[PDB]
Amino acid sequence: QIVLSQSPLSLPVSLGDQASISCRSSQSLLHSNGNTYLHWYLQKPGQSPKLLIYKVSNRFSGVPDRFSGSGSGTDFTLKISRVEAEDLGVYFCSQSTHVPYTFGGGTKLEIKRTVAAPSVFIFPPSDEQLKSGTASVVCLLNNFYPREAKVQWKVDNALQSGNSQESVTEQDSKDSTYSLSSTLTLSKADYEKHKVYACEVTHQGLSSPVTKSFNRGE
Amino acid sequence: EVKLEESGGGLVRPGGSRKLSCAASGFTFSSYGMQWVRQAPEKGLEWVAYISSGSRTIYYADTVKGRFTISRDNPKNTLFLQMTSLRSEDTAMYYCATGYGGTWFAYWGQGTLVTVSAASTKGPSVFPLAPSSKSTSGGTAALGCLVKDYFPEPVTVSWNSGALTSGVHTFPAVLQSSGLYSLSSVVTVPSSSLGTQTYICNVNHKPSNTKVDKKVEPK
Amino acid sequence: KKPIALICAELYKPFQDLFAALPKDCSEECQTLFEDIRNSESHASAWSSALRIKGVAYEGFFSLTNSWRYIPEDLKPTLGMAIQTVFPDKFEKFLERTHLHPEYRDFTPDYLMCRSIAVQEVSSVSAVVDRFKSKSSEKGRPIRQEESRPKTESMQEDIEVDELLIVEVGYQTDIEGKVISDIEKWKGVVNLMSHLGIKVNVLTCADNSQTPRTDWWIDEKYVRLLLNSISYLFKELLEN
Ligand SMILES: [Mn+2]
Ligand SMILES: [Mn+2]
Repeated sequence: QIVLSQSPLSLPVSLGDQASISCRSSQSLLHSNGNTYLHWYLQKPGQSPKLLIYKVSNRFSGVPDRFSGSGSGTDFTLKISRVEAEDLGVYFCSQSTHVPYTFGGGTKLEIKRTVAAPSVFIFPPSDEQLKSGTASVVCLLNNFYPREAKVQWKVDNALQSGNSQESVTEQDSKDSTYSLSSTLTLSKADYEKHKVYACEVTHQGLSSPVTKSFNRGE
Repeated sequence: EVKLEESGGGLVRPGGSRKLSCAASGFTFSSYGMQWVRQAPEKGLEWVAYISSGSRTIYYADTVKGRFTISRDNPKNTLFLQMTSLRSEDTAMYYCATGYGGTWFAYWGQGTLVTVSAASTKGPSVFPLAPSSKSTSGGTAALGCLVKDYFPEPVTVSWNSGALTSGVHTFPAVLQSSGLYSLSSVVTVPSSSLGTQTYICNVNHKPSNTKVDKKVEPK
Repeated sequence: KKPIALICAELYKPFQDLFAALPKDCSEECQTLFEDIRNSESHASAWSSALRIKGVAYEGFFSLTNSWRYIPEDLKPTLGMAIQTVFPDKFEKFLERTHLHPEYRDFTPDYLMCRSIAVQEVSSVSAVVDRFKSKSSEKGRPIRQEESRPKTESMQEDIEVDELLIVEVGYQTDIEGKVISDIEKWKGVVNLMSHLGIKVNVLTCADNSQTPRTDWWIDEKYVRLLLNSISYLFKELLEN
């Protein structure tokens, strides 16, 4: 199969700056008919993909003229001359010269904004869930930038593993921050054998790692 | 205006079968090749199949060969994907698309979600994430709902019947090892409004026809 | 017992029916050939002439059935001629790549058409391919079929390319052997066409006298004409 290799995997860019995304093909995309079937798409969060550029450099009708494409053979580039907030999303190249048609892995365009440390909040399990025999503890990192964050659970100062899951929002369309939830799930029996529940957060906007904790009884 | 409208998605047991349709309008359907593309949750795009205008040329991704059949009915402006021997890896949003003049994907439908799983349809349990001093920062308090153990996807979460939208973060669901899904929804509000404003998270899970209204209060 | 000339006399009407129905140039060739049989001295001479009538007539009825022009062997284009006039910008590379197989340039199929010595024009290559694949799938008739394909290239909808259709036909007892040998002979040039980026389809098929009359590659009326004429002639030459 033709392998399409996109770089970078994610592209932070300030509003108004140019973005450049590269697509490298494992073999020539020049078709024997003379055309080169390399195309560019944008998928905005929660929407279906949209065609931007077809056959290397043809802007699809109605696409903003800030988008353009260039290249030949195995080396292709999509340029956004002046990034706007609407350009947030995942950019894909794809080729239809050869069967199977194939896609690049995607380049996430991220809107650059000033650093924002997370607000860190913790939620003990509700009594209603405890009545059912399970205890979920939720740690919330709200409205932070950039995306890189480390979140770990400690229970009576013992590090947890294998019992927590984390979820991250897409970059917010208005303020360009992320939010993240980390959920620790214990049995009710296990939850009542311990006192201190603690979420430890590392983020570059903080002067040092922040531990948010509560005591089960209080 | 060109429009492609998929239907037929839903829940299928592994090994089962499902037929998708795509109704095309706004152009002369019978003159153009049509395509299916899919996208597994949180993953990239993967091409599925191509069918020429006169159905003479058909191509398939290698992962669907022998299991999927693409076809069309030009007088009825309809494209089909018959899916068989489905596996959990076929769980995805299925899009029909056309180049309207080429093999690129110029027009896309809104997609239809196919979930392949033996898990049983189940409404969520909804638990409050109550505001407290551990969830307060300055004049701001966070609160939320934990939406636990539902199946299949989607669930929709609103706050105060949609009136409260500022500061709402509804997290993407995580597929648990149990086979069920879970997510939380949080919102930050003025801490001054606690005890005067009622906060209700509205959880709608159409696949199970369950709707839950959970009021979230200080503890 | 019967002299060869007397054998031709009794078959006067069947062979007149045959000549009346074949295309002009095809009919004259079969008529000349028939007179060679009538005047033949040796049994070998008569047999060889009859063989050629069998092939030439069948190809005349194949042309009529498909509304294609019948082309005498002498006027039939070679592959080389097809590449030179249909794909002139690739003829040089065609020559270079046939250095080790120069016989490829001289391959002369029964029909050498291109999409709309001269290469004939056909409105749709894929329609012809489909017709063959349908009858093969419906009456179990052996065919072989191959299409050039550069690497793993997809067909495309935004541009048209020139293409060739190469067809081999025949009337002989070993139908499976005929189509197997034809496709093997052309597999080399198909591979070459793939490397030149030239789109070609090759099709081969065959009929014999045991084929059900409704199932041939020629109209059933033409089947009765051949059976009543050349086929009976072969039976009479053998007995006598
Ligand atoms: Mn011949
Ligand atoms: Mn022949």
